[PDB]
Amino acid sequence: MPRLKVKLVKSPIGYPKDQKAALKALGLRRLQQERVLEDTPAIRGNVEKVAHLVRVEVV
Amino acid sequence: YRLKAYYREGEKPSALRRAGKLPGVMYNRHLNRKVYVDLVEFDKVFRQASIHHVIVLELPDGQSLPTLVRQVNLDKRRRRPEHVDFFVLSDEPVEMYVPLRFVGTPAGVRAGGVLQEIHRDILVKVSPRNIPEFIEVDVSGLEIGDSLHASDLKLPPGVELAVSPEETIAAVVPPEDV
Amino acid sequence: MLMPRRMKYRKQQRGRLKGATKGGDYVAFGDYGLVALEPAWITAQQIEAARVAMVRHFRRGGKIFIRIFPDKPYTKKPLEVRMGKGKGNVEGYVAVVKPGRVMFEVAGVTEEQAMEALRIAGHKLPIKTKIVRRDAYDEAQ
Amino acid sequence: KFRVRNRIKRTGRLRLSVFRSLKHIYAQIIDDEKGVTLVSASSLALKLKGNKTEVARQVGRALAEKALALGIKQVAFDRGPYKYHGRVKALAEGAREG
Amino acid sequence: GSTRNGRDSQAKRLGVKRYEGQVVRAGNILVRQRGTRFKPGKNVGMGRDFTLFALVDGVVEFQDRGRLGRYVHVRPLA
RNA sequence: UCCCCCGUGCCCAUAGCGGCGUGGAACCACCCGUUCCCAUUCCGAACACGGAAGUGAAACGCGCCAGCGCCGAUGGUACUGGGCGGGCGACCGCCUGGGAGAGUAGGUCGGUGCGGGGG
RNA sequence: GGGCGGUCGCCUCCUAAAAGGUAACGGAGGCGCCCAAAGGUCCCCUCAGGCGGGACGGAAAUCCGCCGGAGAGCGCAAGG
RNA sequence: GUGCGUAAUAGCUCACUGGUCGAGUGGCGCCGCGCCGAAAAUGAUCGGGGCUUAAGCCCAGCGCCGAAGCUGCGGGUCUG
RNA sequence: GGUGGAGCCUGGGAGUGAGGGCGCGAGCGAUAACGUCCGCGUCCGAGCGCGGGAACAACCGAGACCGCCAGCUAAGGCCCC
Ligand SMILES: [Mg+2]
Ligand SMILES: [Mg+2]
Ligand SMILES: [Mg+2]
Ligand SMILES: [Mg+2]
Ligand SMILES: [Mg+2]
Ligand SMILES: [Mg+2]
Ligand SMILES: [Mg+2]
Ligand SMILES: [Mg+2]
Ligand SMILES: [Mg+2]
Ligand SMILES: [Mg+2]
Ligand SMILES: [Mg+2]
Ligand SMILES: [Mg+2]
Ligand SMILES: [Mg+2]
Ligand SMILES: [Mg+2]
Ligand SMILES: [Mg+2]
Ligand SMILES: [Mg+2]
Ligand SMILES: [Mg+2]
Ligand SMILES: [Mg+2]
Ligand SMILES: [Mg+2]
Ligand SMILES: [Mg+2]
Ligand SMILES: [Mg+2]
Ligand SMILES: [Mg+2]
Ligand SMILES: [Mg+2]
Repeated sequence: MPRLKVKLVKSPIGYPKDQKAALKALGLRRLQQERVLEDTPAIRGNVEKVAHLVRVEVV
Repeated sequence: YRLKAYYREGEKPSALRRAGKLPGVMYNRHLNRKVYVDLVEFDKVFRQASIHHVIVLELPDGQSLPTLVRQVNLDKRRRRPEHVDFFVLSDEPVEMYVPLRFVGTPAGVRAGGVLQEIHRDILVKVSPRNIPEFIEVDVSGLEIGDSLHASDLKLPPGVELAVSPEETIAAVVPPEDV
Repeated sequence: MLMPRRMKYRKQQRGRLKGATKGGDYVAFGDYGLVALEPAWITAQQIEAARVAMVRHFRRGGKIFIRIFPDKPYTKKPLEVRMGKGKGNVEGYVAVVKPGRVMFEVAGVTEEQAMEALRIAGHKLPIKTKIVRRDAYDEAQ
Repeated sequence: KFRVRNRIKRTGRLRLSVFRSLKHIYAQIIDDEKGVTLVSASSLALKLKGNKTEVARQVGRALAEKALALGIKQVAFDRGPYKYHGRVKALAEGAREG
Repeated sequence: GSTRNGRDSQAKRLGVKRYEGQVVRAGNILVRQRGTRFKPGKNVGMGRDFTLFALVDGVVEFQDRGRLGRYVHVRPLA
């Protein structure tokens, strides 16, 4: 099963409540923060919404 | 007449139409195949090759498609075509709009109007063998008051007539005096 | 000038000027056309000043075609009046136009005279309005 | 385009349909929003009697005993094209009771 | 030179209050409507101001299909 | 295990409209009367009742005709969440998804349940 | 800005950004009522217009036939 | 009859063309950067000095500088 | 799916009810205002703590627990200050 890792490269300062309150769904809070993630379409659906703030790699 | 063709497989084509390659599609009864043609070839032949002429389309399968135009989408603040719908003709009396024109003295040339209502000569359906290139309409004496066309003397040679209406046709308008 | 004789309501809004054309690019009446390129308004004084500049220019032949109609009342308050207290009075009806819409269409005028006449009436308008001729770009099938 | 449509209300969800032709009558009992005819009794399909308004008593007893034979009691009655006059098909068994 | 007309009514605040796929009780208003945009189906009752409500409880369903108006169907659970 | 017709339905104009056929042994309609139960701001036209000698003209079903009407595909933009820029402004450009309304091809004059009658 | 003028409550449409709400001395209008029937139930009928006519008749009174599926009407402004 | 010139004349140049020459020549439709349009009140300037195959403008590429952001380490507090 | 200074219920306790800028959808204005009034979001207010934009709250990056003569970067630049 493919895993998922993102790195936050741009802060949600200047971005709406469905961005700053969308990074709380993943639990990352700062720049250069990364974590392994499941391949669920809910988390993917968050990833294409905050895709302009993080970089995406598949583990 | 004698225009090249290619294939499309669900591309970008807003990015493909930058170098003069506008997309297209052709059909007669089925096979809605997506193509793209060249803009200076299609524009250059499309200068004089109007709706009445059967524009034939070479294809990489070796077939020559007897197509025509359905619509040219104007770019509407750029005056350009986005997408041109081709129409292959098959063994069927297909619909044609032929740009007929007017010859002769319009209304006694000094006392002449404008005769501007061209309107692409509303509709004539035709078999693929009896399809015309030019049909002539004269304007022999048609002065300002009487002598209008009214599509009653609208019997073309052969195939076919106008199907339902007889109402849209050119007329004579007064000039603009000072 | 000219004005619509009947209205449902007297005053109305302004809105925006976005959108491409919403119809009015193919000529279909005359052999030439004065087509606009920038979004602005067309007052009835701009209609009259461009319409007189045709019939005074070319004579004895050529019917002029206008495809613009002012249905938008330009609302302006009187001078030296503070803000509020309702809308202003109606002075002249304006016509909203979009870029790439053909406004003025000459009829029965040749090339070297219609380029000149549309060039004279082009300076009466605050819009960059280029001149297009009768091409094969109709909407026929 | 004449129609009265007393069949449009349908508060009671189980009706007895009546058709009166100019020769004879026939009647059904329908179950609504399902489209299944449960029981019916038709003149000239069982050919009971010649006079058309004397049919209503024998088809009332016949459709009543076939309705109780099929075990349905709470029924209703339509009046689509026709007045409640002339033929009545009055009964005393089953919950129509008219 | 004054203001001719600057008053406006308070909104009565109509609208669809219970969409389909929602479990309801007996008595819930399915839609607050001005005119009868929705026609009663099974277990649906109208009132004075064309307001239709549920007669029983269950999963509600719309659009049995048209040609007479939009339909509301309070369907019971079995 | 099938065709025709009659009731009652679901699809909601691809079901209608207009024209051309066709059917009564078999239902249904038309018809002949009103004598009573019934009725009409007036009249058996529509409800109601005896029928049924004559009929399918009308209406009603089935079949045909695309023009009348309707439905209407692939592309192509308009538009727009979201992101990135330009213009002094009026307002535009790119990427990522989504994706119309007209118009064109084409389709249609029906599809499918339940219960009865006849062969 | 205050004064002068206008308004103070309720209803309808838009502004109002396709759930609801949403302002301005923003635009267009109404109300301080009325019906023993203009109410309930039951039973019949489908409107306004256009065409062909009439005995007066405005081109509108009343009558017949066809087309007309809701452009009439629903006490009162507007919406459904 | 292309423009003058004459009250009109006359006349000068011609649109059209013959050569001894000479290998390229005009009308356009887009497109990038430019020029004029562009004159206000204490001293002028893009931050300044300066900058022309750039120290501007368009498409690129490899590096570097660049925060109290993140990590390297130490210390304190709060919650679980 | 989502264990987060997330939510839900009760009780105690204040403050606020002059807001403003920016982008979009709008009205009035003149498609004028660093003009007035709404909505969708952000920021300032309360982050005049930091870097860039010469200087400047809302233009961009970034959310300052403290310390180090350590690195990597965001916006912006690499002729000299
Ligand atoms: Mg920011
Ligand atoms: Mg009917
Ligand atoms: Mg009725
Ligand atoms: Mg009836
Ligand atoms: Mg301006
Ligand atoms: Mg709303
Ligand atoms: Mg909204
Ligand atoms: Mg009533
Ligand atoms: Mg270089
Ligand atoms: Mg930190
Ligand atoms: Mg530490
Ligand atoms: Mg909190
Ligand atoms: Mg207050
Ligand atoms: Mg306040
Ligand atoms: Mg505010
Ligand atoms: Mg402000
Ligand atoms: Mg402003
Ligand atoms: Mg803050
Ligand atoms: Mg300071
Ligand atoms: Mg700074
Ligand atoms: Mg700050
Ligand atoms: Mg911190
Ligand atoms: Mg570095």
